[PDB]
Amino acid sequence: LRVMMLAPF
Amino acid sequence: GSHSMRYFHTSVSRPGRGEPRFITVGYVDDTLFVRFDSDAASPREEPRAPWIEQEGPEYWDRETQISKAKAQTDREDLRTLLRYYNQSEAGSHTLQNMYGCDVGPDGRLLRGYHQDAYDGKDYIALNEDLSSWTAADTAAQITQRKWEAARVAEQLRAYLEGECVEWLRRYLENGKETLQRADPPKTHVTHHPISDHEATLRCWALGFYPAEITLTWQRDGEDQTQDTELVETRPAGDRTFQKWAAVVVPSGEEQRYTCHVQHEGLPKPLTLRWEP
Amino acid sequence: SGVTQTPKHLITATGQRVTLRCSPRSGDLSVYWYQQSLDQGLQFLIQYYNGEERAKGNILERFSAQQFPDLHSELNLSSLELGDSALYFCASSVGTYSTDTQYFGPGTRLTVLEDLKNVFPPEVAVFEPSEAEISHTQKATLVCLATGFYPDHVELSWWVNGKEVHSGVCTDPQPLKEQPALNDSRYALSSRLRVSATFWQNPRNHFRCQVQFYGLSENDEWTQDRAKPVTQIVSAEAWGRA
Amino acid sequence: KQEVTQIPAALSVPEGENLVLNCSFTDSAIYNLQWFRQDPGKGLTSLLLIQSSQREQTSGRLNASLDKSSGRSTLYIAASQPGDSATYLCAVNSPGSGAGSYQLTFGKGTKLSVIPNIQNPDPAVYQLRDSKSSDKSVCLFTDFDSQTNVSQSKDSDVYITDKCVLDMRSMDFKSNSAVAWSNKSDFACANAFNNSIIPEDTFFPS
Amino acid sequence: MIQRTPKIQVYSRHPAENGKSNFLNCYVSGFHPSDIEVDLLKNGERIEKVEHSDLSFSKDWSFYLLYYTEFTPTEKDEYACRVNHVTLSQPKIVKWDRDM
Repeated sequence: LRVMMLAPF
Repeated sequence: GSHSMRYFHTSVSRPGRGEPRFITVGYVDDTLFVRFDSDAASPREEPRAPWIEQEGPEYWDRETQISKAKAQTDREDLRTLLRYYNQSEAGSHTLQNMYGCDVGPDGRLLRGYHQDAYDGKDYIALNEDLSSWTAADTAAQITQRKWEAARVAEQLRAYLEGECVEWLRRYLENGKETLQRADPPKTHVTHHPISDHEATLRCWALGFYPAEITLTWQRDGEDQTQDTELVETRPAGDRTFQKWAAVVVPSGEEQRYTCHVQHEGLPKPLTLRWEP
Repeated sequence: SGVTQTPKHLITATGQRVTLRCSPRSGDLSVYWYQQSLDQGLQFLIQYYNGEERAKGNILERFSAQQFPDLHSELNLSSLELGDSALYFCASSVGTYSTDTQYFGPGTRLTVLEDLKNVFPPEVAVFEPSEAEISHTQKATLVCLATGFYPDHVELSWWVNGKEVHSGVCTDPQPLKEQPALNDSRYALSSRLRVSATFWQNPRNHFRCQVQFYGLSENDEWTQDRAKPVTQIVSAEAWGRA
Repeated sequence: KQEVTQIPAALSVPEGENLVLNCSFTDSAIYNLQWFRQDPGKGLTSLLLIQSSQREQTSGRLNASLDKSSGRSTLYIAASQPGDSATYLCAVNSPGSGAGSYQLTFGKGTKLSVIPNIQNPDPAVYQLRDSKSSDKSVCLFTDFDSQTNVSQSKDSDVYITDKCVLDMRSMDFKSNSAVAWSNKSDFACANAFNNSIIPEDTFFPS
Repeated sequence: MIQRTPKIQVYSRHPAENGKSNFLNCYVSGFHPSDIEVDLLKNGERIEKVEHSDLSFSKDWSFYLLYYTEFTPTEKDEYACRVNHVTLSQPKIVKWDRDM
């Protein structure tokens, strides 16, 4: 199961 | 026993040629079970092991959107890194990301992972305490302050502590017939003459899973590791692995040499000899 | 620093166009627009980040938005319909993180009407406490009544001796209709100010009920005899009684 | 396809008692779940943020839980104070149509009312005169317990607003009140509150 | 930019036997950047329908790929793997040794 995350640099 | 789940990501930019190439793969131990390629006609996460195909459609949609969203975030991150490092939009650059969890023999969390590399060098990595970051340079510290402000580590810690372990245990039970049933190596020893005075004793280990294995030559119960030509473990192409170790023995001394094979699928460490 | 939105209220006719302004918080590069109607609740419209449109919901093509260089945002609602009457909120976050919070402004309440002849300001009255209430209890309850106004964009505030007071104040949460079966019927709103009897029986205390009414703006023409029902303050007052 | 549902649409709890607010959503793939407070006149304020993989989050008297598998969330407020009166909104952040997109989806909310403890009530119906009129009067039902359900006008010529709490902070005196008025000549304050269940021990002055 | 030279291994999935269908593997690893040209050769000619695994990397971020096709080895047919990479002055050819 992949993680759900949007974390732009 | 000890097990792991990992997700690998690679984004490579091709300016002027179009969108960056994005490829992500998932691994339980040494078994690839999911993949997503941006150059694939099917723009979806594909199954790569049989035990993941029992997952319903809701699962395959979620993994596809996450992969697509990671492709878009990497696209933006590459442009962001050009700004942080003051690089031209003409060169091609690489963004890699790895995350996952190790579990011990009791199924509890051993270690949580999340790290990013830019052009092959470490960029930013979550520490073992899952509550702090290691940044490679000042450019990565820009990202770190933003991730600290946005509480990125709190979500990663929750995933690594919960969903990552719980779903790795789920995969291990569903694919127990392969993930927890080690494949013993089929082994043999070959003899290859070099001169009229010497020859090569090559010890083979084939079809074994997982990849961890120890091939060692011994002359009369003495380690010949110093003079063993040992090849890196390699995939056979059918989810198993291969390896071999060779020694140069004097002609007529072959029976003094023994190949010892250690592997979790072997109920007893093998001791092979040249058999003509 | 918080999210600011202008104007606070908007009452205009169908087919008109309005523009809603928003200033995000300092440091926030992304702006969000939401529509909170009675029929659908809070609904996502559009998201901009550093001038560029990032996300879009079920926004109509007659609804346009923009984020400017200063990060402030504008929402243009054209060809207005009755269904566009809603509370339009603006939000902003630091970036595009899935892990952090969006911060909201106070919103812009928009009212769209078929005809603007139903627009009237309120008529405000102040009612002095019953002397029976002053003997039974030693307390004095004033009652303010704002009547005959439409639409229901009103803010009632009590002012004692020139300062607004909130202790001992209760205002109804929603105006009630005078003709309940009519959707363009006038509204009425009541409010109570309870003080101590000794405080009311001191004639040097000034009590004022102030209703801020929001009506028609400059973007609406007025071709009628009745004074143009614009945004205005209508007040009633009373002093103490020995 | 993401839709958020909250039960109940409105709730009235006694002051001091713990409460629970429910929420459910249709799509288990979410980025985060939030509980908001919306106050009329003011805007929205995020009270709690639960990450995608968290189970609970705590802030003072607030405790929220997340169960993505069942798509449900619960906000627990301990020691309900009158200041907790607001509409509580349940929001989920989940992907949108585009890759990398996200959006808040909101439930219709739960209007929470924390009725204060009305000990020693003194129900009465007073009549008030207009400061600029002698023929204009209003009827005031005040100081009844919060159990009394007031009802709207018996005749369309009359207008009755429902109950409402005022807090005289200086002497810690909170009281219920409702006003009624009409243009009718025979508009007596006795017949004004004649459709509502008025307590019999109600002081009806001259 | 860090650049790393590929390590090349040419081998068969099963112990080769003349006339028996098999798979010719070319396992390249330890290289960076990811883009790489890998061809399988039969008597110096470019083999068509060569498949390759999905790109992955190691702890040190070095990539690895497996290229493979279905082949049938004979006594006479010489098989090889041709790899070209930015870190190479010219393509590197590794002949298949059935003993390795």
